[PDB]
Amino acid sequence: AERADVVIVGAGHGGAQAAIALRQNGFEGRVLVIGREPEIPYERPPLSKEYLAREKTFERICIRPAQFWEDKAVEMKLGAEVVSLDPAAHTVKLGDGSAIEYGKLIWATGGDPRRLSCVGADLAGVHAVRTKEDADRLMAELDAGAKNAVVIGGGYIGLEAAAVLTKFGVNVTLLEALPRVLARVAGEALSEFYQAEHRAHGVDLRTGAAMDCIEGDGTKVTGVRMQDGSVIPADIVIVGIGIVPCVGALISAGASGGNGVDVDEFCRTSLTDVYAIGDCAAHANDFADGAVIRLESVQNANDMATAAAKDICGAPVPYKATPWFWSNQYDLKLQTVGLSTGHDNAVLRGDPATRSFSVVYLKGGKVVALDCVNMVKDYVQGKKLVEARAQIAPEQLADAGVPLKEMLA
Ligand SMILES: Cc1cc2nc3c(=O)[nH]c(=O)nc-3n(C[C@H](O)[C@H](O)[C@H](O)COP(=O)(O)OP(=O)(O)OC[C@H]3O[C@@H](n4cnc5c(N)ncnc54)[C@H](O)[C@@H]3O)c2cc1C
Repeated sequence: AERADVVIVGAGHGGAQAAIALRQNGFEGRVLVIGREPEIPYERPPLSKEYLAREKTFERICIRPAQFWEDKAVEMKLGAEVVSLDPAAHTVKLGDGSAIEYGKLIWATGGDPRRLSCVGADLAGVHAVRTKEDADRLMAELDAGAKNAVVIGGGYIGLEAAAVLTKFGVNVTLLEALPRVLARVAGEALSEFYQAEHRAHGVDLRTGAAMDCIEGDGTKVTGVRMQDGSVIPADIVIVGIGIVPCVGALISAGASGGNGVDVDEFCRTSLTDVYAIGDCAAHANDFADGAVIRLESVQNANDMATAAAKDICGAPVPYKATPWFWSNQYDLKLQTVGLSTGHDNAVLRGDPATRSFSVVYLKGGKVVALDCVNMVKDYVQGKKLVEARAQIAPEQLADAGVPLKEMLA
């Protein structure tokens, strides 16, 4: 029976970083990663940014070069997926029926997009832009002359995808069910800014737009059936709504968790010797006042990968890192630190008209988050304020003429 000391399932950010972290902390056993995609670990943020826009090759988005994995003795079974697991037998079953045995297991499977077809079948070219493969198809379809795109969801991915699509000179309609874009991740100051910016770039942006399902001709997408129930014609649909954690096999095996899979501060699930990291793993977060949340970011994947590995190496260090995020749309470079969710005050810092400003978020008089559009100084210094839970007057924060670092006691 094929067996590894550590088996990593998923070869994305979590998986790759998990393997890197293992070796960097001196792990010497066999390390095997099983990833359902055919290519070596590559970065996902480019899929709605520089890669989709053909400013980077595939080589320049790879997490590590091919030779690195050879050097670090990281074995990889690509184009293979774990279909189930037996936590008792410490065993994993693959899509071809074969079984691999593990000492420790790291579940880094991320999530998958919602299926939104009117008649339930897969449609070209409906894209979540979550794989290199999918991005490549969208790119090919654009070359071949597809010109009417409908983006579903006003989250970061949706906006980014919309933005790069306008660079291709095609028609872009964005649909947001909520009263504003970014409603789940930022305040109204940011929303207004991005809505205004996108519209100025030719995007037909529609809020309170509730969608039913995606129409096709049996082979390809032709429109988006709304709930009202008009149809918007489309030859391209971008699905940018909440993903579903690829967690099924864990739940089936008895792992606890309502939203993905639950893990402690060492990224351990309720099943012995199995960890979960990245998009699929829910965790109690200090910057969310103890609530068990499921962050979907590179920072989070990186940091959970580290904690799982350190624990596996026998030198555990809790996952206590400060959450951060970024979004690149047009010439707008957003950098976010902390979690704004549940803020009671959002202080505008600078002038949105200059397209370089910050929003400082507070809760109960304490700084909890920053959104920084082309404002790296505020982002860098703001981290300290977020970590300090700094109690600074809004009247002080709002003065862009004073550096944030000067404000803390
Ligand atoms: C278009 C796009 C843009 C993004 N931009 C940003 C950004 O700008 N900044 C930021 O912080 N975050 C961004 N993100 C989010 C970030 O990429 C994710 O948080 C990160 O990928 C999570 O790491 P992960 O390992 O948990 O999931 P992933 O990196 O997605 O890796 C999961 C891998 O596991 C594989 N898998 C699934 N099921 C199985 C199975 N059963 N067996 C084996 N393998 C399996 C999948 O094929 C996938 O390759 C973006 C995401 C997308 C989709």
